[PDB]
Amino acid sequence: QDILDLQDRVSAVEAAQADFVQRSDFDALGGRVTTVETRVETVNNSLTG
Amino acid sequence: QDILDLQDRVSAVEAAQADFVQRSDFDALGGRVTTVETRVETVNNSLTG
Amino acid sequence: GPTEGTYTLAPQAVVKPAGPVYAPAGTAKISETLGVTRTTITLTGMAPYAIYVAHYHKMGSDGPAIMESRMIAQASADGKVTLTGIVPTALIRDAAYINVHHGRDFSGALADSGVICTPI
Amino acid sequence: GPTEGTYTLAPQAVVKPAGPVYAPAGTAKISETLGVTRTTITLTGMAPYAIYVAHYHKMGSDGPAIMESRMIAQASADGKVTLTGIVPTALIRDAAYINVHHGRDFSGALADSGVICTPI
Amino acid sequence: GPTEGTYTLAPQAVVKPAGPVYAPAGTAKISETLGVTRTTITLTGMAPYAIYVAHYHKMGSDGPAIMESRMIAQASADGKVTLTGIVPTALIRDAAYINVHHGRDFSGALADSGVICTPI
Repeated sequence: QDILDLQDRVSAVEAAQADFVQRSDFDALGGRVTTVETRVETVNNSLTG
Repeated sequence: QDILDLQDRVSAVEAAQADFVQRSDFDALGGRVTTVETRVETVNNSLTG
Repeated sequence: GPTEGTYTLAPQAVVKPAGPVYAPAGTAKISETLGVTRTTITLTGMAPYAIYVAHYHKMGSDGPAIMESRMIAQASADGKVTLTGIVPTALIRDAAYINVHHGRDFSGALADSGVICTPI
Repeated sequence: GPTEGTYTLAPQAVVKPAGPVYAPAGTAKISETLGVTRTTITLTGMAPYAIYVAHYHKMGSDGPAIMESRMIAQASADGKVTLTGIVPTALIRDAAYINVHHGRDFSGALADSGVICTPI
Repeated sequence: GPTEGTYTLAPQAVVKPAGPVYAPAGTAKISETLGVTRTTITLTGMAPYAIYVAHYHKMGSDGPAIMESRMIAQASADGKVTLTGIVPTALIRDAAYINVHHGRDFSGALADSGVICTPI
């Protein structure tokens, strides 16, 4: 019955996995977002002073 | 022995894949972050001048 | 012989900043005498040019602030604020944390809600 | 004096900005008299001390500003700006919308391309 | 009397930025005469009203800077900064690239570390 109707379902999700994102990749971006978040406030405060 | 104890393990990871993220999706956001990074500096420099 | 060379310039790629690193840090010296308190908060690594209102927040974190303790000052060109204030002891009774904030104006105002805080 | 004290600082966990919240709202009110039109628009929740140039843009949303309908003002300190103006009703006969923009300077060009807009 | 009107306003979604555009471009002019060197770095598409301190950085490519070629001037209103300056050729020796930076004030100082640059 299950001759091999799963050999396809393996590579099936594997193709989508080849794309998606990456933990480190996303994390690097979060650090930059935090740095810019602090930088905006620093610029605002210095210029307001 | 392996009657079909993998037919489940296929859809198993496929469910998690249906969520996660997307290359293009993440990339679009990275470009916006870069634009904000440049814009903060531009605003700071113009106002400081 | 006016040796002249004309060169087009490239738009670069590395534009990291050059100046005070916003890394808040400092100490406090609350000194009681004969019913009066003199508080000196010397901070370094702050915003280069910014007003830094600091007062005593009571326990409750949120909590009210005994605004009869607002110490106001601006920073230098490296980020060094020196807050100084005179407050009756009976006023600062039941205070919990000296919270430093950012000042929208030299009249005070809490732009930020706690960039640095010390338990008293 | 008789009592001292020394406390090193700790920069909290999260610092939250206070003051006005950028929530643009508005209230346009036209009153077209004999070949003339007065327009008093009250914008609350805007940017604390910003410029707010406002015009009547023709159809073509998108389309050209009737530049002879410019109204300019500042938003106080909480983001409250009031725009008033007077323009013959013949020039604004094809206005389709009143687009409010931000300003670069007192009597000058735009810094945005439309923050808030009402359809007419 | 006159026809009235009182539309409620509506925030727009894509409040796109307007005004000039940040694209550092430029052309340098290293005219050299008897023993002095006048250099006209004309830059365009820069930051509207910013300071642009530019000098000659020696081989080192972050290296040391012959500061005795500082040119400080401001960027007009559309980013049209025009730097000029005289320096004895003897001091220039071993300079490899004319780096353009942003400034913190007309008194020199360094804000950005290399917005635009060219070899020689």
